[PDB]
Amino acid sequence: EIVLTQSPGTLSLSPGERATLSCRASQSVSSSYLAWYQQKPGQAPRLLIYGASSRATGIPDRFSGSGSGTDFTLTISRLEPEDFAVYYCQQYGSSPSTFGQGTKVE
Amino acid sequence: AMQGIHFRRHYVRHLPKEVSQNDIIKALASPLINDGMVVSDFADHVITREQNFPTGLPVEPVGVAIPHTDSKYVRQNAISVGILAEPVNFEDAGGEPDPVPVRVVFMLALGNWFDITNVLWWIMDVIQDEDFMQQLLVMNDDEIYQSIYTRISE
Amino acid sequence: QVQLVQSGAEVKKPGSSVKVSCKASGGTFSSYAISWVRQAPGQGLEWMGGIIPIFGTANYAQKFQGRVTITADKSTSTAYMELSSLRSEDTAVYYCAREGTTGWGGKPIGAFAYWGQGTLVTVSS
Repeated sequence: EIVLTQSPGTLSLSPGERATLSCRASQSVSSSYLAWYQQKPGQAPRLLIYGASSRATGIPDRFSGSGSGTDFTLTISRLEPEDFAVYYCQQYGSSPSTFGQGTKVE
Repeated sequence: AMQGIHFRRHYVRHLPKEVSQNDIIKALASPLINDGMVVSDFADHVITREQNFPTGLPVEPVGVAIPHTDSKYVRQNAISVGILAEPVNFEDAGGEPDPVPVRVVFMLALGNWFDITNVLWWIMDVIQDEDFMQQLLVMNDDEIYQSIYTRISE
Repeated sequence: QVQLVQSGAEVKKPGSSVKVSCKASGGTFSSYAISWVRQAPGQGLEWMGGIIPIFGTANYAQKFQGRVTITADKSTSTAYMELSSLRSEDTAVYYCAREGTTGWGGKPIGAFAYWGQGTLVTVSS
């Protein structure tokens, strides 16, 4: 039921620059049920952020999640060539869990 | 931290020796229906789930049960505690053919499926405490509420 | 660490069913939620369903409600997913996933910290 619409669809930045990815929800999702994933080509999605702001183990400080209610944001501050991948946002506050369409960072 | 879960004063209760498994589920679910946390026929679906998927946990010293049903029948998140004078036999959740003599029941009503394991983790932490579970057998309804409410708010 | 070794790729005809397994190891099996996520070629992720093995509480999305069956064998620490009535749309990479835990080695978080290698199911005839 809850649709996640991410933006931008595609992005192309230089290394060192900041990248602001957005994830808007159709309904008010509780902050504690929002997560961000990183998926490189040929690999499974790697968990970056969970519970809106909390950062998973092994993920560096440059990744930082923020938001509440409808608007949610993933901020990649200092881009590295390894960060070139597709980024999805997920809601798991109710069944069924739904993902966004994805944002390709180049 | 099992957050976003309700717990009122009327959610704690003691049951007499004459009560069975289905009587305990009906008794522990009665306050949840009145407050509008679950559906009207919540107790019925909890009984049917218990028959097919047991929730009895043979933890020493005091045996524990975690009766529940699908998130479909839960409107708002809540928990109700039930204490027994004499031990009532629940089936083993692990699938073992031995019975679990339960004295403390933790009826869980959770609307979000993804929050279930947070509650279970919180229950598993509480039941491992030997000193706390022994207190629940002696404490009254007012004393149990204050003990659980403090533990829940963390 | 937690490892999720899925079964190999399969090539089924339209109409038939398929059953993919997900062998879990490294951490506790029963006390945590195992989910199944699907991804068609260049399409993105969709949550099919999941299961918490301890009480067999399986949950399904409305779209796959009926034609999808998720189970978990506690005696072998393996989760399964059987999709029936297969069509061309079902051609996708099927992932099994497990929720992570707070801190090192912890309370469950909900978000999928661990993922399997994936099982490529192809539907054609």
